[PDB]
Amino acid sequence: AYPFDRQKFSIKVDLAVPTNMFIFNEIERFQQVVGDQLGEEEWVVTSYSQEITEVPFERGSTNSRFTTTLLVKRNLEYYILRIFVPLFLIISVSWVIFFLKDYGRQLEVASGNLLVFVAFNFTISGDLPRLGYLTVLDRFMIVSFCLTAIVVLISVCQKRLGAVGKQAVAAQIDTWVLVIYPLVYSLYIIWVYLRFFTD
Amino acid sequence: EPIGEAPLPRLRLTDSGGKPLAFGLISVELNYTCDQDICELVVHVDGTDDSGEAVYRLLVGINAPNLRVGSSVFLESDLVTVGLAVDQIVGVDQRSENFSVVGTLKLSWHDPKLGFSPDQCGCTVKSFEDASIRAVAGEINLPLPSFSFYNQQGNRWSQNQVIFVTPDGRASYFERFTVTLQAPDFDFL
Ligand SMILES: [Ca+2]
Repeated sequence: AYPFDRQKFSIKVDLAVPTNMFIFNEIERFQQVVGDQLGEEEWVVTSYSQEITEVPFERGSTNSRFTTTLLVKRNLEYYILRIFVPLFLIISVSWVIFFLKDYGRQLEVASGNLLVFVAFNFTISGDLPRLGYLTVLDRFMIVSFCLTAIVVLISVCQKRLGAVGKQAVAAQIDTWVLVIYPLVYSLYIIWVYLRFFTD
Repeated sequence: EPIGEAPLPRLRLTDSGGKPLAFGLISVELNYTCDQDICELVVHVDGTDDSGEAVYRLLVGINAPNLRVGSSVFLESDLVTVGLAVDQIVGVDQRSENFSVVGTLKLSWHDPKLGFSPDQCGCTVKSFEDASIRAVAGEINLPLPSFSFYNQQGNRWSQNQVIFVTPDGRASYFERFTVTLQAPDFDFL
């Protein structure tokens, strides 16, 4: 669910003697469990816990274990402002070109905006982890590229229609696209939320 | 005896091992005479039993029934002179928040227990090279001023380590280091 994922950091300390010799009994708090440091941090801690349990031993019987768990999350303001806000403006440029009644200039603006989308992918290349599987952020960028590339295909069809002599048909396509295009993005976002977040 | 706002302080006199030897008598005064071959005393002052400051003057003496300069009776800690010089800043890590430095460190102190006699060596200075203070102290079975870098990460490259002692008892330490120190107080906002 990158970048909206929450992880757990577990620090386990195990005794190396059987539980009939030494056993963990009490937990003392001689200092703050999570210290405070100046400045901001990449991972922020929301809660923590400490517990004592028993685990099987290689000798036999059991031994004691002391566990400290920290619940962490990322910095959401970083990804929203740096990635999602610029992405929205690039996408909205391809939506607004359908108001033009000429297609020799709509086609060249649509083709030019596809290059800006690809170039924008280089800046945020560092912010995209190089794992072997798709994440939530990776899926959204693939859908956006396909919709931007389809706009170029529709523009070519409209120009051919106008040159032949049928312009009313081309004008009706503009009305349908201006309505359907914002609808597909809204529907896809809801689908992503249902699949990965609300079970 | 207190100066003002007397709280009736409690004082004790025990052995080096904590065994009591004498007790105060009510201006609290106490006396004690020891006859063993080795006799070491520890003076206890207790104030556990809200008060304003301390305002105290403690008087002690040996074979001085009068009391009320001479020579020191209490043990005194050694005084150490220290200096540090920085030669270079190798680098700064802005993700793990640590930096690397190159410099020189020097220590010096006076201890009569380290003295020797030139007759048994025909020399003026003793030498201990390429060994830390902790390692040398174990070899000669004498306490020495061991130190450490508080925020050190990993090992450090030490060069030109050496200790030299004079017959009087004056010793000194010299070392050139390359260390990496953790600095979690960095703020790049
Ligand atoms: Ca910091």
